[PDB]
Amino acid sequence: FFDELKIDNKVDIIGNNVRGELPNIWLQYGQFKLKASGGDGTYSWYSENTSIATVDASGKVTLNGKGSVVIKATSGDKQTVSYTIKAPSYMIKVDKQAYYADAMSICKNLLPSTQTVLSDIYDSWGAANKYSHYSSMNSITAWIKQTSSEQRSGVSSTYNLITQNPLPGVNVNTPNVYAVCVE
Amino acid sequence: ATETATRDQLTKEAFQNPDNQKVNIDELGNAIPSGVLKDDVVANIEEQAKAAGEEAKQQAIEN
Amino acid sequence: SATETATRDQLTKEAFQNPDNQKVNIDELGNAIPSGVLKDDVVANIEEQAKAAGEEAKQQAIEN
Repeated sequence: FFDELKIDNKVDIIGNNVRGELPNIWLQYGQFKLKASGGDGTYSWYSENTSIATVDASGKVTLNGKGSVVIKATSGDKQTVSYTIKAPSYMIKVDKQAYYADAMSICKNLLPSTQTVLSDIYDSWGAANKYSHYSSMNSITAWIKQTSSEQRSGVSSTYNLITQNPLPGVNVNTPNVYAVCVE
Repeated sequence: ATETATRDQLTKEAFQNPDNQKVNIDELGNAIPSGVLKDDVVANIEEQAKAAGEEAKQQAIEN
Repeated sequence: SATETATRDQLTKEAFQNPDNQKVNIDELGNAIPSGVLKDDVVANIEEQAKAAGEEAKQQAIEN
């Protein structure tokens, strides 16, 4: 005698309590919550492809890789509904720390072209440490692909996936800068 | 030669301008002096030092 | 003395290469940006070295 199980279209981004739909640009390992209504109130969740996403019994999802996948919700009264995650425009991946040149290597030249590429990820998700995977980090300075001047000058810009704090004039050979790849 | 002295001076002045200098990053995403001068600045220093070497040298040899 | 001044330039230049002898301008975010000025200790210590190079030059010429 229960209602037709449903999964709310709007998700809850953990990192910034925004209640809206799954952002179109991803922070590998960012997380949000699906809200299941209808059914006998009892829920069980699971992703059809753990390589792309994962979901805990409470409905919290984690993005593991770029691609598309389905998250199923199941109630006690035998109802299964599918919430589909469509592959994002691009996705942020924090790799190893590496001098600029190495950043490019490791990333196949796919470092962020402009700073907005990383700042938008912030605006859509929040500090990366608000999430389970980056949870105990104090900083994630990231490389921003050089410009011509930057290049003749021997430096490049940077942005911080956690504290933002963009900084220009950065020595290409400084330690403590992560190779963040955009795929 | 004297291009050595020139190099030194032009570099000391270079360093006096916070902009000509590159910056590093500590384990907190914070800036810190690097001790290195930007590439184009270092080049333009050389150009002027060597050009000052020839200047003074080839000049003095004027008898 | 050309010796003193040249020396001073060299020692100053060298000391800047060690970002630890540099006064900095820490902002709000925690960013210690180089101010362009060396720590008083260095300036003072270099100053002496520069002078010793100078006297060492003068004394050297005199021993001739």
